[PDB]
Amino acid sequence: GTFERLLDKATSQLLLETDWESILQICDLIRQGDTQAKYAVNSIKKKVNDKNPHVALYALEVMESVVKNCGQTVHDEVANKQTMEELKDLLKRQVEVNVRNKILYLIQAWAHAFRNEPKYKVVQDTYQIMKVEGHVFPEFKESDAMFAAERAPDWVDAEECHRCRVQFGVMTRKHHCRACGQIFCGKCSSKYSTIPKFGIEKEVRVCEPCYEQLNR
Ligand SMILES: [Zn+2]
Ligand SMILES: [Zn+2]
Repeated sequence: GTFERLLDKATSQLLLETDWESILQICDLIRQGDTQAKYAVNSIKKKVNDKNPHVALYALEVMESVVKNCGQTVHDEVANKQTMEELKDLLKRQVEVNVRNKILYLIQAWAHAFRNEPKYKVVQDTYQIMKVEGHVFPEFKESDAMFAAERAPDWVDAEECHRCRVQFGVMTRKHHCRACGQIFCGKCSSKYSTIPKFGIEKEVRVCEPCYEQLNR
């Protein structure tokens, strides 16, 4: 029950300012895998759509933080067509300027944050649409779009290659994919890539599926 208690606490109409303690605990729960991102983001979205603009604004601040801090598992839940449509709709019916302004702030911030990720293009597409419709965005600060690097996965040991199942031995050395942490023979891990999301800016060994996910 902790995620839910905290979300309630963070979006209380009693608050005079952002409850950073509760927000950062919510971020930690998602990063640690204690709370699933889809459920978390769905729960926050329910609050974003509240008729009370204080609740909606506080919920948008929770959304801002989970996106900034929680990595791809959360980005997958916001940088999609369903969410962009819901925010376009919300922005169109919202009569409260601070909620409106925050939606614009976030769309702009995310569109810049996601500029290297083709799977997330719908956010930049939505930004451009909104500008054509006449929305005046707040001035952009680089700081808005600077997200926390994610933690690279721990490496797995095993007796055989994760892909081809060859047995490791003297003539078949163990290697690891830096992107997923699984264990491979050399034949199955002969690709090299940067991994920006983990702050890896040198080309490091990856498996073939990770290589293709990374080099779209
Ligand atoms: Zn192999
Ligand atoms: Zn991999």
